[PDB]
Amino acid sequence: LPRASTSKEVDASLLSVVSFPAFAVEDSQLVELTKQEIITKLQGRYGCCRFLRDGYKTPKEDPNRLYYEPAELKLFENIECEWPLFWTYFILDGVFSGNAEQVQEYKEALEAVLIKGKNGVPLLPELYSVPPDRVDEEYQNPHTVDRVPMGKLPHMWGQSLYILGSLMAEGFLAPGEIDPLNRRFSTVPKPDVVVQVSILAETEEIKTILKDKGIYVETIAEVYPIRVQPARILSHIYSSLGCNN
Amino acid sequence: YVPLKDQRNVSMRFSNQGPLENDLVVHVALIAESQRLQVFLNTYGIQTQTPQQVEPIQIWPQQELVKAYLQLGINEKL
Repeated sequence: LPRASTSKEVDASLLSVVSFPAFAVEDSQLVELTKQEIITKLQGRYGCCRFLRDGYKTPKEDPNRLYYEPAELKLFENIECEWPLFWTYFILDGVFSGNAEQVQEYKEALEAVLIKGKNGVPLLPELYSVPPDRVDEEYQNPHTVDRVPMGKLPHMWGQSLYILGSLMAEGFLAPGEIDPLNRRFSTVPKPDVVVQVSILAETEEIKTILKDKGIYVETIAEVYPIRVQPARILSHIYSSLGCNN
Repeated sequence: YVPLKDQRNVSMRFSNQGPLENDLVVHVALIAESQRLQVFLNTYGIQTQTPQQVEPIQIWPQQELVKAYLQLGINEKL
């Protein structure tokens, strides 16, 4: 849970797993820990980065060339551009369960980074690139130099997520309608479960031996309506589900 | 007036299954009353749902409908 993989210390893509889509997590302390780690490590000025040491859309790396040479000493340090998608995930995550002040704070933060286009409608840029000239200053003063938009910005994913979050926050829709399967109650503890065990005798001698010591069981016979076989037969039977010629 | 062959899907007079047929299937909705009773029933395999888990839907007694019907048909001039 704490680490996305064995090579990346932390990834902002873990938010989606531990937010609105596909709630699959337990031990909410882990949720709080990973949220705090992401906030402390990846937060920036106009967004957050996917992971440390990524060179996408950089004034270096010779973009017309792939298969990064093993020369990542400092050429991709503290210059990860930005990604407001993790910002637009936070408002939905807060507004889902019980948070309100975080929702207002994140909405206020996000409204400042917006760009107004044709017909005056919200538009979400993909990323903000560092200027090619002011690179040395960022190495000594990280998260201080202003950035400019770069790349495509008809981002349907982020725009759709922001629209859905705004519509949900407006109160027109309830959280119980988006998920009819009730997947928002995965943090409720389960007390315990009682286990039932049945004991059988292989033949009459075994039954006699167990009844000698005071253990009462029934043999394989006498339960004719019920049959017992090993599990490999069950696996072979299950090997026929969903077959088409 | 309806002929014998036509009386198959008429409202308030005959059923869809036909005049000489009665095989209606009736739906029932099962709802619990308390969480403790719900979990006690679930322990034995009986599935029931608490009234707090049907938030979009509402369950009201029979007096509210009577009051609402009483509200209808009031005229002040006469």
